Amino acid sequence: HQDPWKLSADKPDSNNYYGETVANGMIGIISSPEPLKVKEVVLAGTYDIYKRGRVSSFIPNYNLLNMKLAFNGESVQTYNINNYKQELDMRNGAFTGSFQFKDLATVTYSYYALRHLPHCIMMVVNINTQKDTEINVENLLETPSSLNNQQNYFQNITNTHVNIPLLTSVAFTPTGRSKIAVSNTFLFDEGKKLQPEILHRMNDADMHAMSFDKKIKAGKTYSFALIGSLISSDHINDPYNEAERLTIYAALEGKSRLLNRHMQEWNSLWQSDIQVEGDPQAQQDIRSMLYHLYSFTRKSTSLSPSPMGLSGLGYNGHVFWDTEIWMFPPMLLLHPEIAKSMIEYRYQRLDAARKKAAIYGYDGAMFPWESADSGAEETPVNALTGAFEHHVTGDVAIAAWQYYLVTGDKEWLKEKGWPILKATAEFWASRVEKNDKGEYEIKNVVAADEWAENIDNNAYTNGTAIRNLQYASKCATVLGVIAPKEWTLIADKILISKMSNGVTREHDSYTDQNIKQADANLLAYPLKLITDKEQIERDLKYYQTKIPQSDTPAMTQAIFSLLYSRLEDSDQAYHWFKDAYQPNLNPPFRVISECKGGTNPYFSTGAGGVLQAVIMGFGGLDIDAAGGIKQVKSVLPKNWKKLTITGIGIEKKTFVLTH
Amino acid sequence: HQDPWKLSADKPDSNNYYGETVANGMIGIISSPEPLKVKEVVLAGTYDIYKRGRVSSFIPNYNLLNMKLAFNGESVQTYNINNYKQELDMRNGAFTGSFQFKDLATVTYSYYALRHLPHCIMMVVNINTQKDTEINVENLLETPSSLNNQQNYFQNITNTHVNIPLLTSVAFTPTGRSKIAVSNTFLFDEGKKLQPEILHRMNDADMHAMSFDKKIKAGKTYSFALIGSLISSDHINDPYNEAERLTIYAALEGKSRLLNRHMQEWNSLWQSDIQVEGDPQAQQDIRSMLYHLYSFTRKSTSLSPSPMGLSGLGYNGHVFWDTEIWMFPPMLLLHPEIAKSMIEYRYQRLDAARKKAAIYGYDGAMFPWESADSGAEETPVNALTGAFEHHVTGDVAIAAWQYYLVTGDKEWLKEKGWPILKATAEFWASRVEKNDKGEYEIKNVVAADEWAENIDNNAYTNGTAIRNLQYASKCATVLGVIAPKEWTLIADKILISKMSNGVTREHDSYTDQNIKQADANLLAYPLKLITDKEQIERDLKYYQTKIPQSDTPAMTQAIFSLLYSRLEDSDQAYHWFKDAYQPNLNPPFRVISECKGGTNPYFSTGAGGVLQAVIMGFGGLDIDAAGGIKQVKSVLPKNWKKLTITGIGIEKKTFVLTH
Ligand SMILES: OC[C@H]1O[C@@H](O)[C@H](O)[C@@H](O)[C@@H]1O
Ligand SMILES: OC[C@H]1O[C@@H](O)[C@H](O)[C@@H](O)[C@@H]1O
Ligand SMILES: OC[C@H]1O[C@@H](O)[C@H](O)[C@@H](O)[C@@H]1O
Ligand SMILES: OC[C@H]1O[C@@H](O)[C@H](O)[C@@H](O)[C@@H]1O
Ligand SMILES: OC[C@H]1O[C@@H](O)[C@H](O)[C@@H](O)[C@@H]1O
Ligand SMILES: OC[C@H]1O[C@@H](O)[C@H](O)[C@@H](O)[C@@H]1O
Ligand SMILES: OC[C@H]1O[C@@H](O)[C@H](O)[C@@H](O)[C@@H]1O
Ligand SMILES: OC[C@H]1O[C@@H](O)[C@H](O)[C@@H](O)[C@@H]1O
Repeated sequence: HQDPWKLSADKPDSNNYYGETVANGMIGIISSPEPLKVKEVVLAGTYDIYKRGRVSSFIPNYNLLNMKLAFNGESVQTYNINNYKQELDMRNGAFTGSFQFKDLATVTYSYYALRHLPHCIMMVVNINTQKDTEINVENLLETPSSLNNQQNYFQNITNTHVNIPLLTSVAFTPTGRSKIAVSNTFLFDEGKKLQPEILHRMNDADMHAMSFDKKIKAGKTYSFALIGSLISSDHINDPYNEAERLTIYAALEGKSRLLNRHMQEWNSLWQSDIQVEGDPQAQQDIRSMLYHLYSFTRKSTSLSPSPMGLSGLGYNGHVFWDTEIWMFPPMLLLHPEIAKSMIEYRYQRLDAARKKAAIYGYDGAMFPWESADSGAEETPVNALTGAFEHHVTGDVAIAAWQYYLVTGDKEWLKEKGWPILKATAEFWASRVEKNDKGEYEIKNVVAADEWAENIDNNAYTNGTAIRNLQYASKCATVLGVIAPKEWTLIADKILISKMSNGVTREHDSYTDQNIKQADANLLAYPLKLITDKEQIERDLKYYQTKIPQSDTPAMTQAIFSLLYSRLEDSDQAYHWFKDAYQPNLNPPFRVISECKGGTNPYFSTGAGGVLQAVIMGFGGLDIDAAGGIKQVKSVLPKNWKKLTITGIGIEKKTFVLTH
Repeated sequence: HQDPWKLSADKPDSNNYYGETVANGMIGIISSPEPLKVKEVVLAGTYDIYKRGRVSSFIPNYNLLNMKLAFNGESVQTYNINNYKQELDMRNGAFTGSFQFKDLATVTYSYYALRHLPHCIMMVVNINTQKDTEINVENLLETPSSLNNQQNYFQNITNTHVNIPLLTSVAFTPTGRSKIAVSNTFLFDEGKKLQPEILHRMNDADMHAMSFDKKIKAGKTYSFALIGSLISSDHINDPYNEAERLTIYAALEGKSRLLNRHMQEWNSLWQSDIQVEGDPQAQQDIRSMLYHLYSFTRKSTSLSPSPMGLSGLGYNGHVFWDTEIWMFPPMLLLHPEIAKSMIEYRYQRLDAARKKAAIYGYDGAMFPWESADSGAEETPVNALTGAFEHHVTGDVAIAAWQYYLVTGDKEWLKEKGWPILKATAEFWASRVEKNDKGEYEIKNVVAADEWAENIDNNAYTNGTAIRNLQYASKCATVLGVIAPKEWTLIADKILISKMSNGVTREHDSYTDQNIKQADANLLAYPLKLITDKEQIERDLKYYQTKIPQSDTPAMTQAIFSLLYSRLEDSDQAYHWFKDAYQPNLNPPFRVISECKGGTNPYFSTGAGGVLQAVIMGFGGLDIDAAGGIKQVKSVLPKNWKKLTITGIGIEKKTFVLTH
């Protein structure tokens, strides 16, 4: 089970099973332990009021791949198959099931969220017979309980060459905010005259199906494909016609051309890769982290991932600083065009951030704690983070400036970076309060350590305000503009306080409380406001035992690992690397939960932090304040013989590290 | 586990658990293996388009009793309790859970579908402490995914004596057909000044909750109650205000008065009972059958049970001949007022039956195969039974006439029985076709053996038409009316054919096919068209091996048992009695599934048939063609020392049988 490219499960156990995801940054499909079914389907960019939080959410969507297979009238079930295996191929995001049905046939099915067609899915089914058999195949479109006012359609699209039978459903999200359309077809090798007749049944209010029979002689292979398109009024004004048009398009492109384009795009993503010699488990784990970030993002868009990507409804599909600080940095180094989409998400929502600032009595752009379609605040009102956790504005500024440092794109800086940096600096200049000593305070926030609520001069928050004001001032200089001199005066006098032991104080009421996650240590990395190696170490020593084992998210130990790598402490760096994600794993595919022993995968934020521990920690790679990627001193774990990181920076550099 | 009044489960196993129901004929509550939760709640008389069949259905309703209990901030779960037990007291329909929480407290909770208040539920919680503890109690109103457009309200109803905090939700069934309201309150012993403060939280789109804290010193008992009312626009024009009014009413009646009235009505139901000496398991099983029929019916209404009563959404909550032929006869003998409600259901729907007859080209009243609110046909269109299984009309006629035979109520016969019998006879007179030999045929039906579709002269169907025409003619005579002479001419010449071996032929295309269920044998019982004991036996011999073990419902073996009891064959009668339901049981409460090895309890139809095998078979009790209840020759199982049946007929007679 240490294949560096494949995650395998023998005999999926439904009593202890956490499905894996295939995704193209638009659709995510989460696996079921049941053969030829999927557990959940999530469409990016589609939000409505639904369950948790009384705010906008991702919506469970059509399980559009669900199929029933029968052999001589006998229904295929978990209980009557043997040698049942599931496998995720991380090279091309193919999820494959395979099983034996009694003495009759071997079945393999592979499905894909097509990498080049954001709204298109395909499953390919292969049946290899050991005896004569007749198969009955049904594809079911069940309207999930999350949707309403469904309509169930079926028609034949014909010409002299084809009969494309379309199984289509149209339905609405809970408040009617979004119309969803799904359209499926079967694709056959044998052509119009010989293909099976397709029947349509509408027997339930919430389910219709298309089906066919096929006789297969012993010792033959019969293959067919299911192609589906899934799209909403959030993506296109006429989703009903666009879904049918897409499925017709995909059917006439054909399986080979679809899979070839899919493969080409996945091959391109994997030109940026991390290779570890001497630790097959670490190699597979790091590949899974890269695979999930690649699956949950999309170049050339304005999409940004939630903390759980497209693996489900975690945190309602909202966008948080989880993107800017956790998932963005490793993507910026490996695939700057992915990072570009992530900051494009914020650029597009700058006006909503300006509106939030004005509603809360500030200047400039105040990015929301949680973002969705509009860019307005989406945090549940019972969470004080929505009203008071302000560092997100500085986190957006830091990511914008880092995008420019890595790419050197001055055209992007003028059009997009500077609008963000100027407006977010104006926010901080309005947010600070000057005290009698001429110092600047940021009073009454929720800390990055969210267990500290309505406190003053949070270390991380104050650090992000310093960086936002500094980076905005540097950006103005690149563009030949005079930044307001107040930005530098404020940045230079924002309070960052020490306790009597010389340790960075987390906030003005902090002595020795347990903390939820890294806060003061984030001043060392990522902010690099703390560079003195003795201060870094004093802060690690005091805070590293302040994070409890229970109910603490994977937003701490990866930072500890990276900081110990930078201190050239191999044993401590490796201890914290393992602790960052191995206690958070769920079977059978080693997906990552939010907290130690958690059961809510896949926490893409966690993967992003660990990938920083590997690339910026073990690999020593760093965003140079002057521009570009540089390498600082680092160590490898004892047991790692070689670390190879490919496709780094705009020059696509390979870095090799050894002992 | 052979308590004659109680069904007990130690350590409910959620991997193999079928919940038990408490019901008052209006609300059913199905148990969860989880402490202080319920799995499903069903409201009678509320139908909308939903899931199965694309036709009207019962709707899963508010799980209104769901509570979260925490001890010193620690949440009570399956995993952290011990000595966890559940018990159904069949004497008063109380479902009780009990467990120990660590070293802190023993918890008991009992809930009730109040027998006298159709729309009111109550749960009583008792906490007995072994140490000082603080409890947090939350009652959750989660809008189920079956409902939409919910509103979540909370208010205090106050006067100088009370503060009644009401937690209310209002929502709609899928198409908007029905508005549902639920309103809950906590009832405290200690009075207005000392009762806990109630908080209200609205943190989710589909859930709000009310909660309180309570400090309890070691070695104390703290008790409180949750009262809820659940009602729809199918029951009252203003369900929102009626639900709050009911909960206020129940709160000011108080727990003692509510439970006293509940107990009095259950005591009255159990004045009709079946006592078996020498077989504790049979005694408990037969009590469970009586308990479910009593729970799933209601005197003084026009309610009729579905095949699954209020145990869930089985057969969409529709009414079938399952009432008239299966659940009605044992209720007519034990509690004629229950049977009166069952036939009132049909009387109220006579106009819809007349409309169905006219749409399908017949005269009189054509009762639908499946009935719900209107009395129009509700069968899914893909089931040919809706269009072609016509015997239901004769089944309604037979139950109407039996109601008069048992009660002798000539006023009821004039007002209700005769309208039914006249209209259903007019239907059959229009339904038959006279052939060249002067015989009457009933062509192109689905048989009671539903595996025989679109066949001619079904034995059971033709028998029901004969009885309907005969009973209508007898009814006319009681009322001094001349029935059309054609009814008797047709009844006397409707075809019932024999095969060469002298066995009653199931239909004109029948030779030796497997059959789904009893059909030709129903001519012996219940129709009593076949009285010759050699003919009864010839028919049992030929057909008893024609019902497969798999996918055959519990509508056969109870008839075989009864017929063998009437033939004074104790071994065969007892064989078929056990086979009728023991292979259909689900743990841990021995609920009854539809088919052998099935997993869809509770099949109330099955219980009704078995209760006939016990009362009319072992007890020999019979509806006399001339009026009243008579006793015919019968036998007991070898191992039954005594069978006592109480409350029989309008004279409330006790029958005792021994060897
Ligand atoms: O349908 C898609 C196919 O169309 C043909 O016209 C092209 O020659 C193929 O290269 C292509 O794969
Ligand atoms: O992942 C979403 C959010 O989860 C919370 O547990 C953390 O405290 C936040 O830093 C994070 O943004
Ligand atoms: O979504 C509401 C809140 O959920 C909490 O669990 C997280 O710690 C917050 O970051 C988030 O804002
Ligand atoms: O430790 C986990 C807890 O952290 C808090 O900051 C959040 O507000 C809670 O929603 C969460 O359950
Ligand atoms: O609230 C209900 C109670 O009301 C009192 O007025 C009566 O005396 C009691 O008999 C009754 O149980
Ligand atoms: O219980 C509902 C229906 O179920 C079917 O299995 C039986 O064939 C019918 O006789 C019955 O009315
Ligand atoms: O509800 C549709 C049909 O379901 C079938 O399973 C039953 O055998 C029929 O009696 C019923 O009419
Ligand atoms: O034997 C069970 C089968 O009986 C048939 O009469 C019904 O139409 C089917 O719905 C059912 O599954």
